[PDB]
Amino acid sequence: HMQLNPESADLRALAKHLYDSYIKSFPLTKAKARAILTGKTTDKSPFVIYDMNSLMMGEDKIKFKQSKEVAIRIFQGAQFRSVEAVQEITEYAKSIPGFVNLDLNDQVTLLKYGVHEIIYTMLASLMNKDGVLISEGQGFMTREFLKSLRKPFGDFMEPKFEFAVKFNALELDDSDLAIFIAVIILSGDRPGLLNVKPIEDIQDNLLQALELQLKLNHPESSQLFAKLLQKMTDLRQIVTEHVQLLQVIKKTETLHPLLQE
Amino acid sequence: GLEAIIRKALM
Ligand SMILES: COc1ccccc1CNC(=O)c1cc(C(=O)Nc2ccc(OC(F)F)c(F)c2)c(Cl)cc1F
Repeated sequence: HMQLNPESADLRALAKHLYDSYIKSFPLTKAKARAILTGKTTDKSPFVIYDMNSLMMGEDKIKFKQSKEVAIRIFQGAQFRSVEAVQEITEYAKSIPGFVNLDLNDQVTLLKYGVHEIIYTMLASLMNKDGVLISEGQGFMTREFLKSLRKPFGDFMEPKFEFAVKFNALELDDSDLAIFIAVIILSGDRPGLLNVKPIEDIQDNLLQALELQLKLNHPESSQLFAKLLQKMTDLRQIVTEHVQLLQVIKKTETLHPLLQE
Repeated sequence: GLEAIIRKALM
């Protein structure tokens, strides 16, 4: 027996507070990515990079914010956008009720071990079966073109696509994702945390909020909550293979302006 | 490195 009582209304307020904060922190929402990807927007159409000639034109006509290998220039671009995503996700984290009242070293640990899992979550919002929106929607790079880059770069995006295909089938919206990303950030099992109970307490409240959100928003998926928790298990391991691959590249191949200052 | 950006962004 679900009920509209003060407890539920507080979970809906928490859900709305997180959604609003999500909208401020991440200008390219899933609703907007979906409008661009499905050509259901009046907005300027993205430039498609589907081969080497289309990439060369792309560097010219997609403006972002040298190295003679195409594959390295692409990977570096991904690494710079990842840095930017860490800033926006930290900004988002600050808006989660209880997060800035935690020991700063724990705040750093939560974000240190979480941002990769959130990047792969939010990347899914920008992907379909054909590829991924780049430069906040000015560009679209195809899955197969990324795959065609010489080793070890050809496989850097594949596991994100594998994850995204199955994650996007759950049809989550920005309201669902905002709560989901907050559950990830407040994970009490990160290594090196001083004070666990206060983190689990916020996560408990976030879990209740997420559960209510998915029940209200997804009438034809009675165990979507259990499905989303299963995806946090996936994500941890995807991040394991990502981290392990970034080792190889850094020590087998020859730095963002914020990382200099 | 990651910590650098997180620490600055949190302030
Ligand atoms: C200038 O070099 C190039 C030339 C031609 C094409 C391209 C580049 C330079 N490469 C890229 O821009 C490039 C960037 C990305 C990327 O990771 N984007 C991205 C979006 C949103 C994020 O936030 C998160 F919260 F969702 C996020 F963390 C990351 C990807 Cl997959 C592939 C790319 F080829």
